[PDB]
Amino acid sequence: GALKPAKAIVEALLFAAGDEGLSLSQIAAVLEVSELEAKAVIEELQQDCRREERGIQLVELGGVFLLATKKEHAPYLKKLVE
Amino acid sequence: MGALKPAKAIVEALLFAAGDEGLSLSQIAAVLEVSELEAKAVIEELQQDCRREERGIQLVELGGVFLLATKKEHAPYLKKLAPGASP
Amino acid sequence: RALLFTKPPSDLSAY
Repeated sequence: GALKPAKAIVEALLFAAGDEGLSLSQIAAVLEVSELEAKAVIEELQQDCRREERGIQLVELGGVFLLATKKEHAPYLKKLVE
Repeated sequence: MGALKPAKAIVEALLFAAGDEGLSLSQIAAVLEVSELEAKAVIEELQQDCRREERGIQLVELGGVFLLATKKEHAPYLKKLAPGASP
Repeated sequence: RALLFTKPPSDLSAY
């Protein structure tokens, strides 16, 4: 499974970056791969997160990628501040 | 079609939002409104899921809480890139 | 010194 560890690196990186995320160039730069490659990997991890058993989604806003909670689980997150 | 899939996703979301402080068994079970035994089993499955090679976050336990953290094998990459640290 | 990175808590917000 030749890109599994790569996809894992991307997940790890986005998770640590927080809500400010990371651009394609930063990701491609850390992984030392082309932007086209990084993109393929980012998109595949995005597809994986869209499965129902995942509680986080990967999104693109303002030319950066970031992980965030899925908003369908919001009523449980309210129940956390309380 | 898996009855605890949404339960598992909620646990992931909670821990994700919980951040470096994490959450205890009790806190997690109270939010889901299940028993602690039920919650434990869900947490355990999620922990198993995270152990897969393609996953870069893992579910660890320390200081009485569960929390999400990166895998140590990935540190060389994460160092090229505040954040919160656990060694 | 095995490094594991955590991330800060999310938007506590209103919720």
